[PDB]
Amino acid sequence: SDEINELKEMVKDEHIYDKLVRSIAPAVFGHEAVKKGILLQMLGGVHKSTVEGIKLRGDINICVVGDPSTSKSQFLKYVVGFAPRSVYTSGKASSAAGLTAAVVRDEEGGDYTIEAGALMLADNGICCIDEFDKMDISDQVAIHEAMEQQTISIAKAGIHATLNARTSILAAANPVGGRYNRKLSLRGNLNMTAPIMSRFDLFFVILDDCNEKIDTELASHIVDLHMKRDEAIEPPFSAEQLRRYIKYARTFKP
Amino acid sequence: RIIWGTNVSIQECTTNFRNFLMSFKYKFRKILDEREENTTDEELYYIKQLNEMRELGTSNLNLDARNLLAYKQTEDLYHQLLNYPQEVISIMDQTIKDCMVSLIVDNNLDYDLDEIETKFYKVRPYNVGSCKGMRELNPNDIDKLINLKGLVLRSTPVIPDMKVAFFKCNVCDHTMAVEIDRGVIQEPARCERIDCNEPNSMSLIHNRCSFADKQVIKLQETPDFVPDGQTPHSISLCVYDELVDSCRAGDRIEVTGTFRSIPIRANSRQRVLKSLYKTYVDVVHVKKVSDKRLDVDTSTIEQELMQNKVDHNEVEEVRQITDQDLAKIREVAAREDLYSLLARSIAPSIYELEDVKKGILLQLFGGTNKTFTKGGRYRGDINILLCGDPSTSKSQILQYVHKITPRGVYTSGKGSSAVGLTAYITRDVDTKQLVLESGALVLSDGGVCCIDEFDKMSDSTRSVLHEVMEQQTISIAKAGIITTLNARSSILASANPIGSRYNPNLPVTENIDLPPPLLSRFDLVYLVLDKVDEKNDRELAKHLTNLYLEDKPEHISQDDVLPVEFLTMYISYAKEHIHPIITEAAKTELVRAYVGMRKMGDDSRSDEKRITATTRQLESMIRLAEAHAKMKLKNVVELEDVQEAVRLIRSAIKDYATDPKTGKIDKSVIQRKLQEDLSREIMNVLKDQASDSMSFNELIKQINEHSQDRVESSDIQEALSRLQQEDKVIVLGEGVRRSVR
Amino acid sequence: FDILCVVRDLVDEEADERLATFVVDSHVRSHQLNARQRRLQRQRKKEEEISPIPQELLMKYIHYART
Amino acid sequence: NSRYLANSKENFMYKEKMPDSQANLMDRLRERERRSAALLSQRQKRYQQFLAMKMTQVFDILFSLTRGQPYTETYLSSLIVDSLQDSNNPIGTKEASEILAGLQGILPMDISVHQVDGGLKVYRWNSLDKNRFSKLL
Ligand SMILES: Nc1ncnc2c1ncn2[C@@H]1O[C@H](COP(=O)(O)OP(=O)(O)OP(O)(O)=S)[C@@H](O)[C@H]1O
Ligand SMILES: Nc1ncnc2c1ncn2[C@@H]1O[C@H](COP(=O)(O)OP(=O)(O)OP(O)(O)=S)[C@@H](O)[C@H]1O
Repeated sequence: SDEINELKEMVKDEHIYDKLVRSIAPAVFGHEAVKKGILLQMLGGVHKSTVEGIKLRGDINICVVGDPSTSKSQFLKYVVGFAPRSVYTSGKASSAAGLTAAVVRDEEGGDYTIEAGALMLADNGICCIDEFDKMDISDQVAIHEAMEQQTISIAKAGIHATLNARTSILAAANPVGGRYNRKLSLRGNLNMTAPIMSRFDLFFVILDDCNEKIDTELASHIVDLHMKRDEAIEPPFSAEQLRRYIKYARTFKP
Repeated sequence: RIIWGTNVSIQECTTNFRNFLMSFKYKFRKILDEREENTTDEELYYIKQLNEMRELGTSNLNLDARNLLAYKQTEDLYHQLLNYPQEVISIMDQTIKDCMVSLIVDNNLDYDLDEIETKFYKVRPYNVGSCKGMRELNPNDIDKLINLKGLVLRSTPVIPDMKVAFFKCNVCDHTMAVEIDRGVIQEPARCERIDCNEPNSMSLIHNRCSFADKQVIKLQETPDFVPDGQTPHSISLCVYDELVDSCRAGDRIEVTGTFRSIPIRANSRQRVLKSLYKTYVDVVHVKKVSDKRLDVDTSTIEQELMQNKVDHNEVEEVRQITDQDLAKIREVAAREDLYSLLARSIAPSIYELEDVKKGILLQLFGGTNKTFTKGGRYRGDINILLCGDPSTSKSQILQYVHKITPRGVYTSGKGSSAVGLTAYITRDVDTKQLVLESGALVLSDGGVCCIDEFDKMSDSTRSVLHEVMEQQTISIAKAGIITTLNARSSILASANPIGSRYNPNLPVTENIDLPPPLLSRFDLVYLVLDKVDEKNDRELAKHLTNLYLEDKPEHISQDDVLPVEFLTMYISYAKEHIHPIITEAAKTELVRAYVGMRKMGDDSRSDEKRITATTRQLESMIRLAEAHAKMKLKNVVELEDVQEAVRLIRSAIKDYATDPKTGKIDKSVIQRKLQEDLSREIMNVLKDQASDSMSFNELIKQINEHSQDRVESSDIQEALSRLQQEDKVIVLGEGVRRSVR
Repeated sequence: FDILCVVRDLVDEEADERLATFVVDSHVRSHQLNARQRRLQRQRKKEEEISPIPQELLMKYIHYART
Repeated sequence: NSRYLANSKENFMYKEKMPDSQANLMDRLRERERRSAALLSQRQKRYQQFLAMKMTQVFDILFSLTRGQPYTETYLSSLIVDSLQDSNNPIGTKEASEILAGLQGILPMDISVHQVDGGLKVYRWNSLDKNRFSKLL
């Protein structure tokens, strides 16, 4: 009954949805668009199956794509340290086989078996990724089934199996030319095929442009960070009570 | 009693050692060290540690051998330690338990005099004199106390070891337990207490039997001296029950332990052994990580030893400090040409291109570790590409630095792969574990690296940089394993502009090949351009011919004293005794500097061809200004210490507004007008200032400070010089400046 | 192959509206002994919201046919 | 109803249009700051409440399994977090430190905590009975 009071507070307050969203990236400056996109990530859908016919996905896959110095890797190397059971992979260093599932031999029975991989051991948690563009298609392919069909299926070395990977994913690839010509359009500017461009049920092409009433604030912010003493960064909700509040809210299936 | 095997008699050793443990004070250490004096007026250090342990039950007493050395009448023991560890340690533990007993019969209640005496006591003597790494290890010192450094490669999983048997309760129904005290395990033929089965098959219950932790830790020493040809060596290690798991993979530990030597078998069927014993190190103490991350712990009590270790930081980490050395240091810091001087003092053989030297120096002192509880991993150090016309000392500067730093790892480009750049993991099927191998970048954990032909590097490579440079981690994810190995390291890459020189008809960020992300990644880019001066050319030619004049040439440049060796210890003191705190005033001028950098970079056609000033410019400015303040031993960043940081970042970029291709073939009309208007205003002032005399400085504060930023004021010198030729004013002594009648 | 199912996505002001209504109603219908009766029969009422043959009938049907 | 913390009505619309009061709102606000004193402190007591319930199990967390006497603070904390507190009811590290401090303070008889250089090492367990003092919330 005690902790019920704590939730009762953090849920009966009026502006929680705002109090939350501006309190997901205490270090990062602003980006109230993306921070929203993340807060919704950790709070999945319902994944409730249809009539016995088929089952449909119930998870969200935000996929940032930003110009240089947009603090897009900070969101990841934060989430993967705050979202439960998560994993951070640079992608281009990794391979597609490693990402979905591995087949390997064991001496116990002299038989082939499964290596969980990032996707299967990332079940019911966000599996963030970096630099899609750098990941050659040979590994971009191995994800699709963990996007919409929600489950991986593998037929190798005699073993046929299928493992369900209910895993939110993410991304942080950079545009084609590192930074992307405002001149050019967006079509011939992302360098990624149609499907994997669609399966991402968010999209955030983050820009980076000049200003004064912005860049001054940003610089003051970064400085205050590097001025440890000026860690006034305390947001309303700590990075802990947010966890318990989620672990509650994960259960409503409206 | 004399020992048959060491002839080191016990009674004298224990007797001297006892009052040694009672006469001990901090001062002995101070006198040898020669450092400035209190330690709360030098309380008894050993009873301090001993009381603390007794109250904490650690039963492990860390100890620096040099302490025991620095006390009178103990050097005998200090050397016998290095010579008879197997027994001096034993007599040490005996004395430890006995002084515990005397302390508690003096100190009313602790462990009821028995719980203390029951449990054993072990000692941890560390820092006995750093041996010369692997290649010096002599078969003459098979049983001595070696000190070793270097990261660890692989740690065998915790391996149990028999200590006391627990033999099967027979039909006789009274199980029997017995220790071993040697590699032998004896099972009594007869059954239990009653000889119900004199003929008996006693068995053993290998689940209730006690055990002991024996962890095997391979080790790859640091490449401090590995000449060439051979990969740095490796010395397997064993650890016994308390330091176990104090060293995960990847760590950069230091160890102090006894050497050992054991034969091997070939057939393993017959009892016959093989000559040419194998060797390992039975560790005794482990200096934890030689790092300051302190994110979370690794093991048991051992962390208490770590806390007892970290506080003595000063002498133990400097490994040498004297206020004659420290006095020399502060004196050098006082010298005005320091930033210039030390620059050339890095690479004296290197000619006038000083700003490169300046940036390099600032790399050496790189930044300070600002560790946040939220966020974190803000790349405490910096990274410097440098490019320019072929044959312009770049590669040799790299050699020079790599030789300077005590941790450098030279490396070429296009003769290396992603695995070479960032260690590669292996799921060892022997014990089914994670081993890491040969991270060139990981060897450079702390201290700089170097990389050549950075352009000629493959696109398949030059991608791990995209990660390590900005997070200092490598997230590997392959068939067997996913992991993230952190490799904090300040890369320092050479380059070569495309083709074989500039094309001052080509944009600059196209003349360099690297994509803008990776480029902005680089904290600071140099453009070492070769000129047709003919003014420096003959100076350079002399600067080479002179070194060719002698046989063993030294001090190739101007003969100004510079401390080729002193500066290294200077650096290794600076990076560890001072932490710059960025004062408020610095924040303002830093913000305005960034804003001005970026607004200048603004353009519509700057999108494809120019290098844009981005947040990493601010990261550069701050991590670099704090390094400058670390230099000169400044404890807090000033305001007039980010200005040269801005200057350095502008080394690359000074001369283009909308389109690149600097060009800039260096008295202008607008300079004419500047001098002219200054003349007008200053004449009007000095004729309005009836007290016709005032100093140049007073005049500057009268005019050049009324409003926005001060001017060169040597252009003011030319103005007043004109007014001397024209004779509109008269300096009339340096102290003042009068006008003409 | 013999049959080539060529599908294509095309923007339409109306057909997509009806399709959307359909999909939304789909995500709506997705989500003791007498409770199990009231549950089985309600699942079958949803089986009838898609008016033609219920599924189990159709799988028994395909088995019967291919046999 | 049972504490199903839903709010399906409060999100209806900008219904808050009936009260067409005068500057009387300042009146309400004139008292607002007053309650801000209590409210804040109230929230504070909530932790004095919240942490309370947590420690009701902690003297059976370290107790029922860990009989190593020299246990430190960082190790014990990092044990508390990632213990059953990875289930429905999580907790943060420094919060675990607070739990430890509270346990010691509400039972200084056995639990003796004294800090050396960094991290407060904790006592040697001797297994009392607890709720008899837990009633002192
Ligand atoms: N909006 C921001 N506010 C504060 N700091 C920022 C911001 N954006 C970037 N930074 C800082 O600048 C550095 C660069 O951030 P990022 O651009 O996210 O690096 P990154 O994730 O490697 O980007 P890429 O595309 O992979 S090269 C980070 O270490 C941040 O601390
Ligand atoms: N200003 C200078 N000071 C000292 N040595 C110089 C200078 N200019 C040229 N040299 C010498 O000229 C040679 C040039 O070597 P480097 O410039 O280091 O090689 P490199 O420039 O990397 O060649 P590339 O084409 O750039 S890969 C060396 O022998 C240098 O010692």
